Amino acid sequence: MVRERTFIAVKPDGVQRGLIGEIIKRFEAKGFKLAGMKYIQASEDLLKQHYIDLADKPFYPGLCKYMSSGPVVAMCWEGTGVVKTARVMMGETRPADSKPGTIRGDFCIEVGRNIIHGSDSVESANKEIALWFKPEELVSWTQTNESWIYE
Amino acid sequence: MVRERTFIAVKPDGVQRGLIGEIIKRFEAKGFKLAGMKYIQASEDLLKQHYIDLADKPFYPGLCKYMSSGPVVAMCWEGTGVVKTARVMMGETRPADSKPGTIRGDFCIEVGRNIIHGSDSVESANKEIALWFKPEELVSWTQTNESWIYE
Amino acid sequence: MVRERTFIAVKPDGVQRGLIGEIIKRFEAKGFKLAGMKYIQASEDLLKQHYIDLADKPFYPGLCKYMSSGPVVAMCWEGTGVVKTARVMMGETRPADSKPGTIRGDFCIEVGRNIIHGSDSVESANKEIALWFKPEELVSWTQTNESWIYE
Amino acid sequence: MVRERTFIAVKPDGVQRGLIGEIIKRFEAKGFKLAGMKYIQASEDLLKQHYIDLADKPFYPGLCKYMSSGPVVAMCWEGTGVVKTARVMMGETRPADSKPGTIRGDFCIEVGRNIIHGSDSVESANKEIALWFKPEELVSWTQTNESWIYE
Amino acid sequence: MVRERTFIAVKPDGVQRGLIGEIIKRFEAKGFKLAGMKYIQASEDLLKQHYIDLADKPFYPGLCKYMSSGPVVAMCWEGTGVVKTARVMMGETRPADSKPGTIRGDFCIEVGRNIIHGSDSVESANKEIALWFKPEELVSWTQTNESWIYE
Amino acid sequence: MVRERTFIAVKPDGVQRGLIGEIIKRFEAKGFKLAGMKYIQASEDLLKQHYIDLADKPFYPGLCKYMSSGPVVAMCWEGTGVVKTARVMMGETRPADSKPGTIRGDFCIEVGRNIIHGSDSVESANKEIALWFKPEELVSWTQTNESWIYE
Ligand SMILES: Nc1ccn([C@H]2C[C@H](O)[C@@H](COP(=O)(O)OP(=O)(O)O)O2)c(=O)n1
Ligand SMILES: Nc1ccn([C@H]2C[C@H](O)[C@@H](COP(=O)(O)OP(=O)(O)O)O2)c(=O)n1
Ligand SMILES: Nc1ccn([C@H]2C[C@H](O)[C@@H](COP(=O)(O)OP(=O)(O)O)O2)c(=O)n1
Ligand SMILES: Nc1ccn([C@H]2C[C@H](O)[C@@H](COP(=O)(O)OP(=O)(O)O)O2)c(=O)n1
Ligand SMILES: Nc1ccn([C@H]2C[C@H](O)[C@@H](COP(=O)(O)OP(=O)(O)O)O2)c(=O)n1
Ligand SMILES: Nc1ccn([C@H]2C[C@H](O)[C@@H](COP(=O)(O)OP(=O)(O)O)O2)c(=O)n1
Ligand SMILES: [Mg+2]
Ligand SMILES: [Mg+2]
Ligand SMILES: [Mg+2]
Ligand SMILES: [Mg+2]
Ligand SMILES: [Mg+2]
Ligand SMILES: [Mg+2]
Repeated sequence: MVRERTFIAVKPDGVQRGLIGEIIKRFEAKGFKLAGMKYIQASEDLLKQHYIDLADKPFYPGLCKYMSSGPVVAMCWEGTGVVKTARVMMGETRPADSKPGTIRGDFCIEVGRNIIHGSDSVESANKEIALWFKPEELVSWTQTNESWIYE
Repeated sequence: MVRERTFIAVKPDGVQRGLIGEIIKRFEAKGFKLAGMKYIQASEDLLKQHYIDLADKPFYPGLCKYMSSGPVVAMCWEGTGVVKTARVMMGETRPADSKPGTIRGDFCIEVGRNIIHGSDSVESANKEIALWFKPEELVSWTQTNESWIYE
Repeated sequence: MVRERTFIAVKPDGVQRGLIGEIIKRFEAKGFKLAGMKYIQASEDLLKQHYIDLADKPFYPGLCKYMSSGPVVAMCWEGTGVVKTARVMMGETRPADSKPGTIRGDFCIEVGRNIIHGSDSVESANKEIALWFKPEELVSWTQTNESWIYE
Repeated sequence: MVRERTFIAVKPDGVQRGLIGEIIKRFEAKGFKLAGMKYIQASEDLLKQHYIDLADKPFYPGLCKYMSSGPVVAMCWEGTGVVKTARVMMGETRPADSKPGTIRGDFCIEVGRNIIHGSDSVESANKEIALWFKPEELVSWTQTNESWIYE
Repeated sequence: MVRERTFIAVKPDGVQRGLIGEIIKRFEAKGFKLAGMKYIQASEDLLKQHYIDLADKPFYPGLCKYMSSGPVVAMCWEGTGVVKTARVMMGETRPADSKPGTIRGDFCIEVGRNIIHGSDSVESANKEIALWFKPEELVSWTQTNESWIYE
Repeated sequence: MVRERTFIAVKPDGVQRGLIGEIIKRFEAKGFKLAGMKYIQASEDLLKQHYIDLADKPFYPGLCKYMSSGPVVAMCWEGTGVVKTARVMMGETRPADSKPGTIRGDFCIEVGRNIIHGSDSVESANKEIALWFKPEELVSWTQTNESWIYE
């Protein structure tokens, strides 16, 4: 009944370049179930927490201001192996390492403008989802076509 | 810098059939700016207020229950003439009267399953937005290609 | 529950120009149910029966030999009012009079090369369906998302 | 000139999820020639022959009843090396191991719901083509753009 | 053999918004034959001539500077009724009067940013094509699929 | 403001099969900037120079005749790492080795009919561009969304 969930974000360059629908469409088409979504400009402090494990890296300060400089689409998607499979659908961290067919492969060039975020582990997803959504903002429901996706 | 706003919601049949990205895509491709978005299963009572001008019609009670029976994507879109243009993009109330190229025209058959809602006038839009969004949930921002959409 | 049915054929120019998938895609997206499909080079005699009401016309003989000069995709699609709605989805008899968004409007130019056929009435459909399919070749099944297409 | 042929089936979850057009679209775009197609709910016995080499496996019985529980699109596609290339276009047996850009990679999640079938060898194809189609149901024709696909 | 031709331009907002391929794709898909194409930033003087019949209108001076302020895709397309049919595919002069499914209907809001140009008559097309292409820059050739488009 | 350039040409089979918009679309969606474009049927001798490093190989004479036998779209695309990334987007020299998601992977079958050309290195690109474009035919301009592609 209840399956694995991950945190997915359309970054500000994704919003600005008009790729929200294209990204959602790819996840709907794959078979994953939307559990949460909101549209916000988050605080620099929230992003500092979101990327807390990278607080060490040189790019960290600039990253968090950039990721809070504009609206992002915050999402929670549900389905078997969704944390890892979402990463595959995105490509690699660097669009230059990303295959055609992937989101970053089809749409971006630079690492600092790679339009999308996804949790790198189940445990990360739990933190990120909790950081971005209140429990009551998460919708539990049953997709009608579930039995043609999961046996 | 602030333009006309309208309320667009993807209905529970739209969500169920994996048409969220597809609908958002069409509004992005048209040139409109996403101003608000959230994902909820709303109360039957919320839907009663949304459709208050229809409380007399026979189909009303069922409509409000169906429109609250599963999650919906609630959106606010912004741009010159967006209220009327969104209606044009949806088609008619009856999918049977909707032309190919329109959202209802391309994707559905029955009036009771017409996948999308849109405000029918500026005054309706203001009411509907205030009902589904909190003021702080409407995002103020500048799209970079705006000068290629508006002269 | 068996609903209205109509006969749709991908014409030889449709097959030759690689539009079979695109055409089927449009009917699936619309919500209609594929009830029958086969792939044949039909006899000149079958086509002469199929186009019997136009046997008077000067274009008739060339028409009947052309529609039997190559493989066609024979289909039966099912859904409420599928007969009339399919016509709307196709456009007009002449591509020149078909709107963008419709199949003939989007994909072709001449009346003699208008890639698709559809029944013009419930009774034309019954006769044509009967002409191209044996009863057992019409498949009875339930699409799972039916309750999100029909109320 | 008749070239290599392979057997492709849209599985019941493919039919149910509205992916028939999308799948055919991919093979037409690739350059392959549709040589055969029919739409059936095949017998459990036919499927037991079709999956004969896996009759040992624990998943086999459920597999054979599931693949005969609903309509499938049976196809024969023709083109050089069509057998192996179709497999590449499908992805791997498990959707989880299939890359984005492939059919199972783009559209599904579980191995038991992997929407499409294709022959794994020239000889598997000959046997399967023979199993699902009567000889006369395989159509001989020349696609006009052949000289732009094959040198 | 030789069919009607018209002048089509992707305006600077079309180039800037990444819609070149989308527009060409629509004309290739319709069946028209590409006879000429070049990518240039034209002089204000050339545009003054291009729009010479509107030299009277208040918007004329600004129009010609805007249409020469950046690269445009200049094209010549060939096919029956292509002058008039190209106009239909574009929509109306005002995107607000344009239907969904049309280029302007799907993609624009304002009259001053309506991304595409097309000749309004056969006689205009002759002038515009001649203005934008040297005779040797026009390619006469035969599309292989012509006999499936024109009988 | 001036980035790496590469030469991309849509081959005569690409033109013939209506893949021009489709290819241009993929380069626009990726983030690259169109720097040059023209549409020609080039001389056999021009193609001999284009492929000069291959004059020894057996397939060379036929290749140069085929590559000059119909019109081609000649293009110059600009962006960080565009030379290598364009190759990635095309796939391998043999479509048989090209993955789904790539241009050759999605659209063709044989090595002699592989619809697109791309420079294999910066030095090859410089030579090829100088051969197919005059200096003044390369357009200098600023894309508005560049700051969403490059940080
Ligand atoms: N040199 C770098 C590396 C990463 N970034 C950005 C872009 C990355 O998506 C975020 C987070 O990097 P991370 O190591 O977590 O990689 P993923 O996004 O999870 O694939 O930081 C950057 O701006 N410059
Ligand atoms: N005969 C009818 C008419 C409307 N409905 C439903 C479906 C409609 O989309 C909603 C809203 O009715 P309304 O008149 O506001 O029409 P729109 O949705 O704005 O196009 O009511 C119905 O179920 N049966
Ligand atoms: N003047 C004409 C009229 C019809 N045809 C062809 C093209 C049409 O699709 C078929 C059938 O004509 P019909 O009147 O039944 O029109 P529909 O196909 O139902 O749209 O014949 C023609 O070639 N020339
Ligand atoms: N462990 C497994 C292996 C296969 N199946 C299903 C799914 C597969 O598509 C069919 C056939 O398996 P097969 O080994 O022939 O793999 P392919 O379909 O040819 O990719 O059986 C399963 O449900 N569980
Ligand atoms: N009020 C207006 C009217 C037209 N324009 C622009 C936009 C139009 O495409 C061009 C030419 O107008 P025209 O009357 O020839 O109409 P078409 O483009 O041929 O449909 O001028 C404008 O910028 N402001
Ligand atoms: N065995 C071969 C190898 C190459 N060709 C053709 C087709 C190739 O695209 C061109 C160019 O050869 P090249 O080694 O430069 O390969 P690329 O096109 O850059 O991928 O030659 C051929 O016809 N037969
Ligand atoms: Mg991370
Ligand atoms: Mg109303
Ligand atoms: Mg008729
Ligand atoms: Mg096998
Ligand atoms: Mg004009
Ligand atoms: Mg080379």
